[PDB]
Parts: sequence; C-alpha cells; structure tokens
Amino acid sequence: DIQTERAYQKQPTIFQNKKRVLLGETGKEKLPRYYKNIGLGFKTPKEAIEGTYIDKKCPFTGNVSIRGRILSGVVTKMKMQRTIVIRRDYLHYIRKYNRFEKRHKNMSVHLSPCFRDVQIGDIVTVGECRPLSKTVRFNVLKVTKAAGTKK
Amino acid sequence: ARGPKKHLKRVAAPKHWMLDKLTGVFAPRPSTGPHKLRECLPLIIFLRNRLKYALTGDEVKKICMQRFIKIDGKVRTDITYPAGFMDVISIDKTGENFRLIYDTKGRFAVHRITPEEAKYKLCKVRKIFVGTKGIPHLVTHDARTIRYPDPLIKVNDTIQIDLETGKITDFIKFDTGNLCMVTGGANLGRIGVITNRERHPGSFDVVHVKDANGNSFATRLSNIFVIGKGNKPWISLPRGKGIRLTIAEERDKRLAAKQSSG
Amino acid sequence: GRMHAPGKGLSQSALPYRRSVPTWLKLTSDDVKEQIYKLAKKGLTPSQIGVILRDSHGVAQVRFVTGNKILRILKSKGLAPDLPEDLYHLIKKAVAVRKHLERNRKDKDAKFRLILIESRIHRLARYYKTKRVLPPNWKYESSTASALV
Amino acid sequence: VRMNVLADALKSINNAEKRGKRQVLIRPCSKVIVRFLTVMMKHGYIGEFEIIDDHRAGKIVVNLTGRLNKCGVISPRFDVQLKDLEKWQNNLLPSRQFGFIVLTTSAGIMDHEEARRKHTGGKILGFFF
Amino acid sequence: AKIVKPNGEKPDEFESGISQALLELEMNSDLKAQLRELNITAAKEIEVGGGRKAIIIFVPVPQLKSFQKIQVRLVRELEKKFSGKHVVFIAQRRILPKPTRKSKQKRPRSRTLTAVHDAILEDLVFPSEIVGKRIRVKLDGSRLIKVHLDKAQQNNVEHKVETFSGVYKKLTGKDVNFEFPEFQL
RNA sequence: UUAAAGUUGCUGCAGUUAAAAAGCUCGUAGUUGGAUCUUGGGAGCGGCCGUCCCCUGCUCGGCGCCGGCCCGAAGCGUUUACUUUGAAAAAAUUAGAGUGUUCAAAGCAGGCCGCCUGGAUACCGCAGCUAGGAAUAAUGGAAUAGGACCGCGGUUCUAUUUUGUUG
Repeated sequence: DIQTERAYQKQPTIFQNKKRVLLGETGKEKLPRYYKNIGLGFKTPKEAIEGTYIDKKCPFTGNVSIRGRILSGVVTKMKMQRTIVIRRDYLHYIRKYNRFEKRHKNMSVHLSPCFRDVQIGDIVTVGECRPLSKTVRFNVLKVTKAAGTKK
Repeated sequence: ARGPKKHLKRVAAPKHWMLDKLTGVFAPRPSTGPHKLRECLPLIIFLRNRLKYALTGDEVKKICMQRFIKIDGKVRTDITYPAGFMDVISIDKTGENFRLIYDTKGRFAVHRITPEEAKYKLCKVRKIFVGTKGIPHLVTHDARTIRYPDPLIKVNDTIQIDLETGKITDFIKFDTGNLCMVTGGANLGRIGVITNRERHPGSFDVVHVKDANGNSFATRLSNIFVIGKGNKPWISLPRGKGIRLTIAEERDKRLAAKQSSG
Repeated sequence: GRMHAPGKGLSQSALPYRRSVPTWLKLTSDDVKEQIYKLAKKGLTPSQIGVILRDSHGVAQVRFVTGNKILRILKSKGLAPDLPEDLYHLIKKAVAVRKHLERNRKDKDAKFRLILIESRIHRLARYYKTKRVLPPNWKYESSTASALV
Repeated sequence: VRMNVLADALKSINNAEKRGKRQVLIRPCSKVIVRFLTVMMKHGYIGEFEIIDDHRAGKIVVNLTGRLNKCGVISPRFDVQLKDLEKWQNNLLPSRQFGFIVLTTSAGIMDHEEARRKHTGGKILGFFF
Repeated sequence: AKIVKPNGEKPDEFESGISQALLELEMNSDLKAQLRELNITAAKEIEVGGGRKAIIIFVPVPQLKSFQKIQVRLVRELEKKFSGKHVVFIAQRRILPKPTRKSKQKRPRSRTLTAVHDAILEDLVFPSEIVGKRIRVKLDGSRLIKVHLDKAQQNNVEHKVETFSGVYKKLTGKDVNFEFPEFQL
C-alpha cells in the first residue's frame, strides 16, 4: 500500500529508528503522525491525523505553506494522479453594451488523498501556495458536497 | 535595465517634495539611508526650498561641508541624505533645532523646537528579534538596532530613545485611547485617538481613529505611529494640530484673515 | 400552444374555489386509501384510479380529503411502479410506431412522428434524470425499448 | 411564453388608458405589481384598485382616471447607481417638473426622489408620467 | 382539569371558569362520549367595539375537526350558559419567523404568517365557509379585505359579523368585512 | 481621421411592394424563464403625519447594579450578484481653489513698513479588500427520514488543586 516506488517514502520530521524496550509488541508498530494547523479558520480533519500516506505536497502533513489568495471552484476531471482540475465561472462586464458576458478558465490544483469522498461537481475551496509543478499553484483545503447526495 | 538606477526625474518624484516644473530635468535622488525613497526629505531640498539659506546646489554643498548640519546628534556631510519622520536637524552656528513633522496636508513642515526637546526621538518598533546567544534584539522604523530591550516591548508599540547615548528611556503601549499619528496614504499627518482595531488574518489589519471634533477615519496598521499616552502627546505639535479642516473653513478663515489684515 | 403541433388548445380542468370537504360525502380518508390500494392491486395507473374514484365513489380529489396525492400514497405504501407512467406510455407508443415501420418503409410521416415521439421521450427523460427519479446510467434506445414493456 | 408579468400589466394598462376605458383587468398579479400600483396611487395617477383573490394567482381590477399618459417597463433590470440616475432622468423623462422612475432598492420599491432622499440605488423597473 | 396549557404556568380565572363550565356540561349531558379526549388549550376575553364582548377558545390542531364535528351544539350551549356574549373557536398555531442572512430545519409553509392568518380566518366562522375574498386598498395605502360567505346557513351567523371583525382585528391586526352575495348561489 | 451618420442603430436602424425571414421541421451549446414564505404597531414630538428607540444567541471581563444580573468581548453564524461607505489607488495631463506674468496662452508664485503665507480638492473604468440593507434574480434543508431537540447504556488513547516525604 505504501512504498510502491523505487525509493523509500518517509516523513523527514519523525525518526522511526529509535531504540525500544523489547522491539516487539505492546508499545510499538504505531508511527507518530506529524501534522499542523494551516490557519485562517481551516480545521485539520481527523483522517490526516489517523492516516498512513506520506506526501510532501499535502497542506497539512507536508512542507507546504499556505498564503495569499483563497479561491473556489467546481470539480471537473479526476484522471491524473493526486492533481485535479477545477472550473471557475465569473461575469465579465462590457462598458459599451450595458450587459454581461460570462467566461470560464480552468486551473489544476493538487489533491491530497485525505479527501476521498469527492466526486465531479463538488464545491471546493483552494488556497494559494508555492509552485509545486509547471501549472499547479493551489491546494485543496476543504470540500463541500454538491446538490442532493442524500445517500 | 542592467543594474540599479542612479537618476531621478523632476516629474517622476514624490509630490511632497513640492518642486517646480521648469528649472531642470533631474531631481535630487536621495542617497541610501535609514528611510525609504518616497517618505523622506533630502538635506538639499530642505535647506534650499524650506529654509531658503542657500540659492543653488553648490551653496548648500558648501554649507554641508563646513560641518554645520547635525542629524540625530551626528554630523552628516551627505548632500542627499534622507531625513525622514521625526529626524532632528540641529544648526550649531545659527542656534535652532527642527523636527520633521507632517502637517494637516501631505507634506513636511518647518517646526522649530526647544533644545531640551531636541535631545530625544520617538520611533516605532518593527519586529522582535532574538540574537545568537539568546540575546533579544529590537528593530525600529529608522533601522536602529537596539540590544537588550524591555520584555514588554511588542511589535506595534513605540519607544523614546536618547540621542547622545542610544538607549531606551520609556515606552508607550499600543492600545485603544492612545493618541496616534497617521503616516502614509490619503490620511497623512492627522492627529487622533485610537478607538478600534479590526483583525484580518492573512491580510492587512485596519484601525479606526477618531479626531478631536468627532471626525473619524481609517488606515492600515502599518500607517499608525503612536505619539502619546492617552490624550497627551509627548512632543510639541505644529500649528493646526493635524485637524484636517476641509476647504470651506479654510476659505472662511482666509477671508477672515484678509479682512482683519487688509 | 402545443410543443410539437401548430394548434392551440384550451381544454383543461377548472377546479372550484372551495377546497373543503362537502357535507354529503360519507367517506373517511382511510376508506378511500383502502379503495386506492384495492385498485392498485387490480393493476391501474393513478390517473385511472382518480377517474374511477371521481366517477363512482363521489369524491372530488383525494388531496382535498387526504393530505397526500394518489402517487404519494402509492409511494408511501410501496407498490408504485418503478417507471413514470407518461414516459412508459411514450415508450409504448414509440414501440408501436417502430413496429409499424418494420413492415412499411414508405411511410415518411410515421417516421417524422417517430422522431417527434423520441424527442419528447428524451426531453422527459432529461427532466426525470435531473429530478433523480431515473438512474443516471439510464438511456432510451431501440433494443432497450423492446425488453421494457 | 409569458416571461415579464409587469411589462404585460403596464402594457394592458397603457392600452386601456389610450382606449379610454375606466376599468382594467390584469389577470396575473405579483407583489411587484402591487408595489408599482401603490406608488402610482400615492403619486395620484391611478385610482382605487382591487385584488381578486383566487387560489392560483390573483387578478387585479384598477379603477382608472384620465391622468395617465404612458406606463413603460425597462427590460431587463439594469443596475443603476446614484450617479447614473440623472442619465436616466434626461433620456427617459419628458420633463423635469414631473415624471417618475420606479426602481427596486433594498429599502423597497420606490420612486427616484425617495431614492435620492434615502441615499441609495438599485435595479430599474419602469417609468410613468 | 380540562386545561392543557403548553407551558406549565397558572391558568387564568376566566379560563378556569370556562373549563369548569365545559366539564360540568359534559357531565350533565350526553356529549361525554365525544368529549373524553377533547381538551381546551387556552382562552381569552377581549372587548368588541361597542356594548358586547366575545369569548375566544383555543383548540389544538390534531383535535380541531373533533370540535368541528360538534361545533353546532356547543356554541348555543355556551350562549345559554352565558348571558349574551358570543363565542368563537380558533385553533392554536405556532408562527415561525422569516429566516434572514444575519441569523437548522427548513420552515414549513403551513407555519407561515399568511397561511396561519388564512387558516384562522377560515376557522373563525364554521357554519358559513368562505366562497371568495376581495382586497380593497384605499387611497392611504391601507388594506381592507371583504369576505363573501355562502348563502346556506346565513341567519345563524348573520348577527356575528361585528364580533368576527373585532376578534380578527384583535388576533391578526387588519380590518375585515363580511358580505353575503346573491350572484351565484 | 472625427462629428454631421437614427447611412453599423446598447441608448438608437430596417426585412409585403424601395437592399433584406433559411422550403419546412426536430434538436445540443447559448440566451430568456409563472405565482407564492413577516405583516403591523408601541413609547413620542408639533398641528393623521416629513424626523427619533424597538420588534440573532450559548467562555473571560468591569463599564455598572444586587457569587448572581447586565453590557462589552476569545469563538461562530447558508452561500452570491446588486447597492452605499472606507482603505490603498505615481507624477504630468482633465476639471478646478488662490494669485494683476501690463492681459492671455503660461507659471507656482508672491504681499505687507524682518513678518505672513500658499504650493488645495475631485475624477481615476473592470478585477482585489472591508463594513451596514435584504427589495430584485439563481441556488439548499426533512419523504426509503441515520429529520431537530431532550435527558439515560458502552468500545479507545490522556490533563497533578487532591490518594503521608519515596518504585
């Protein structure tokens, strides 16, 4: 489930090679989780505390700082790994014709695997961070469910 | 470009220097110093267009090279040294002191002070720093590093320092009810009393300051400089007391002065 | 007027202003619920149930004497059909038209009416998809229309 | 189909005003129509009207008087500010001595003079003079 | 006894007298077979404008039609119990406030102010149902609703229209008139 | 090249005969979409009414009253557009305050017999921040009830003001 790659995946805060009492059971085989609060009233969910994934681009359990702008959008595509595309809609005003035209420009945000009950068309809240790839500059902070989904 | 700039145009200058439009092409670019580029006043501009002691740019240089100009108890020979907010300009030969205080409008003004007033300086602290061996450090708005300050000095407070030594004398907390000054933007040089401080995480905070006659305005936290404990300022205030009366009472008082003078 | 016809119609029911139970009616709402359950066990649509009750049993509406409509009562008891009745009738009509076109290839007007009926079917099915009555993977096709009644 | 009920109501009112009838039958009512007719009552252009309450959508019978020139509806609801109202005053009114613009503000449906008095602006509805 | 007040507080003296008259009446008559579970919620005594008064009797919602089944007899029994003061039956309905963005279950539309006022107006007079409402707005902007009642059972409720208008002005707060048309039936 | 051009028409053009409704129909994107959810008064001033206070709540203070009440605050309130205010928004140029460069285009000077000054103000489209209002338009509640409240029964890891001074 973990370390499917050529290199070992570890968190560079937790030292997991500490001497124990017996190197057996009853006090072992439970790694201490590292997590932090990102501020701005965003609560850290419990599954990031209780999870087992090791990721460097996670907003909570990773070396990513959140600052700047906070935007929102709707989920469009879930194809490529740990990075989704959201869609933003706005109204553009034209001075000559006293009316509006509405445009869209989609952007790719990085999806941490903490949020697993996410589908297409959900209201999502994103926050600005450092450039993690060529076209990714935002991370997922909270997910709001769509219209309906009673079961 | 390929490097730092060294020239400043007359029209591409801050307006509070209050220069004319056709006597030259280039402005006196201030040298690197304690204060910034926009919110500063060079010694050439002050000594030529404010005190009218010199006429040309050579004569103010001949003034400055005779070691007659003192800034904060130190002799400065730079012709374009930036003299910012509450910088003490002392002339030993003529025998008077100045403090650079904003008036009601967005400009500097000539404000003479007593010599006993000219032995200290109010300055705003910027950040709290801890040195190499756990020693505290303090950074002011004019970049004067103070070693071993009081533990009660916080980020947005203000301190009064002694000029001839360089030590902290006494300090004023930043709280509601303290008299403050606004430094920057549309509200500049207005004396008022702090009434509120709104908190905005992730952005710039905004405060609410009340005037001496019920008027109110709002500026950011970075444009706030506390000058006194409560309703009593610690320095001498210029004429007008930073009230920012609007144009109607200015016209009425100008008409009254022209009637009483003739 | 109509949706796929140039004519204009003004033939529809006109309810009276009074929404009160008349004094001459002697049917308590449990009895008309039992009669609705009996007629549904006889295998009838809610529209035909309302027709039979209004003609024979003297009631004006179920909704004026009971706090639910006929389909709401049938869904609460749990014997309502899994498909809406108007979409089922449209599928049945489209199946009959396609069966007519299996042997008559010269009837262009019936092909035009088949196109109109299929457009109405898709238009109703889109609304029933947005109202979450039909599953999202539902799709009206030809071979799907033969297995369904 | 029927998409702007208020435009239809003022069109029927203006048509029966030009015809010379004394009573106008508006088939669909709305709260916006009630506020518009209340403003036209309070400024003295229409008379004493009614609401014919049935259980689907009420009808309105308006007692007419010969003081109305035209009733119009601006479609769609353009948002107007306080500095943009004077533009509408010059290109919509026949004179400055009379004529009123009904606009939808957050303080309620009201005319342009009360909108200037309460120091607020909103969306356009129509006009009458 | 018969008082079921929704909060555990002291019932009033005139309301207690109403309940005592009701319990004494259900012992001395044969109506106790249809009055074992029916209970009064509250009561009030207002001043109808003029020389007459009225009794308002509050009725629970799920027991409303039980009181409508025998509404014909108890009004004349309370008329002969008192001297000349009229009596009405008004159901007790909770009014929920309109939600705002400054201020949770979705508010049902049966608890709205318009629906509660319409139900109170329809339950105000039982023997004559409403066959039409007309709203007259006068030149000062005030509303004046006139209510048309059916031709059948007119003389029983013909003299009570002033009391009905008074209790509707007290409970709701807008003026109402009553009329018996002769056009349709 | 601009106005004249209501001959490019958003304000604000025309399509029977002068230039101009696809032969007809279905149909996705786009645009536009019925009615309906809280009304009326109280405490008042002057001669029914232009103004004035009212119709969101459950851990610390201090601003008061008798641990308690009250108010103010840590902490929060379904989200938007629209509307009003505030911040920041280079100068020059535009409007515009003052001023006898002999007037004016200009300029920021100048006037009293060392002193007094002035070198304002407004605008700055959209997008971004902030605080009052909910009329207008779109969205969501609870229907196969795990619906909202209220108090009773357990599964896990842990807070030293409390099991004589010590594992």
